[PDB]
Amino acid sequence: CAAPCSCDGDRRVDCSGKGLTAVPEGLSAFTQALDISMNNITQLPEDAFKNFPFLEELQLAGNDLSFIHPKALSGLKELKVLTLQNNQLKTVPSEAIRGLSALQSLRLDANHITSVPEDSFEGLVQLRHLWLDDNSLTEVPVHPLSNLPTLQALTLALNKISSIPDFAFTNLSSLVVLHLHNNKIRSLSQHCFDGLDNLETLDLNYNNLGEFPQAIKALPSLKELGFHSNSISVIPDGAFDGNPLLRTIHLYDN
Amino acid sequence: CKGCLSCSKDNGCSRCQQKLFFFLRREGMRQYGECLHSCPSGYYGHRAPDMNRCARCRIENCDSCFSKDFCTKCKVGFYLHRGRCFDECPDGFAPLEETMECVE
Ligand SMILES: *[C@@H]1O[C@H](CO)[C@@H](O)[C@H](O)[C@H]1NC(C)=O
Ligand SMILES: *[C@@H]1O[C@H](CO)[C@@H](O)[C@H](O)[C@H]1NC(C)=O
Repeated sequence: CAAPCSCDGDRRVDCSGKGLTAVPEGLSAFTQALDISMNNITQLPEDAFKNFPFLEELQLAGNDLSFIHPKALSGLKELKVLTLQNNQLKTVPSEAIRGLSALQSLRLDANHITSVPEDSFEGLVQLRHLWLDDNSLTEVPVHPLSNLPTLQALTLALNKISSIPDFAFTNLSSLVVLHLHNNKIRSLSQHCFDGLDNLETLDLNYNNLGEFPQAIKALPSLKELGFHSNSISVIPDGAFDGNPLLRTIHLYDN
Repeated sequence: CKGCLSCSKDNGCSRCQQKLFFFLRREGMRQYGECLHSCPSGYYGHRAPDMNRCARCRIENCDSCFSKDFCTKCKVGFYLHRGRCFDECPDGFAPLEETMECVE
């Protein structure tokens, strides 16, 4: 257990707020949990994590990370959870995360992402929860999304999206929870939601919807549909025949 | 008083930074705000344009939840199935102890 990192008997190491400007060394490779949150790691050099092949959960919350080397996280086959929230990333590090086959949960919220390369998320066959909150996205990344056949929960709140084209989520047959609140959506194509046959919770708070989204007629397992605080004015007759399992509806403040 | 726009001694933090979670901690009678980069166990970070706040994981048998009802990992004795906690793996599914979650 090298200073200033505080470890425990479960190979879990915490180095939060130690002011480190680079990855600390002198740590056992057996460590699985590693946290460098609230630190000053401005950048990540090449293969900076070669010493930790037994890493399962890695946290980099609020470290002011800017640039990741393409081979920075090579050989992290045992990685399950990776968090990079609240940093200075502008584009998704597609090259960095190419080889993380066993990655399960990926956080990306609170960064300054504005676009995503098409080739991102390739080979991420174990992804289950993906965050994308608090970015400057202006359209849903359909093509990168299609490479996630095992997703379960995807959130895109507080982005700057405006509309969702048809079949934008056609490949996420395993999706369960989708979030889009506080976005700037105002139009939704008729088949935009087709394929989400396992969707359960669709959240659409704080949008500019002026017409009812008949696209929701393709959610056989919908249970919560909250689109309150919108510009909705009319609910047509029989606008819910595709959701025979609804539990609650948030349409107040409309 | 870390990462706090306006910290008062009696009430702790009262306005977290722009990209930070405002969380209320109960201890004895003392209750005071805090700023964290990620909400603790039993809470799910709910984002907002004014202030981002943590809320209790309403789903039972949960220790860490991604949203108000989707649990990333349940407590012991309950396998994970589509983010929901079940003691047994239902039909079409079998228990898998190595990761403690329901597999096909
Ligand atoms: C972080 O590291 C950079 C590069 O060395 C330095 O310029 C900056 O002052 C550091 N910030 C803090 C808060 O230590
Ligand atoms: C998955 O995406 C690919 C690439 O667009 C597409 O060919 C395929 O039909 C999709 N699978 C579906 C929609 O089930």
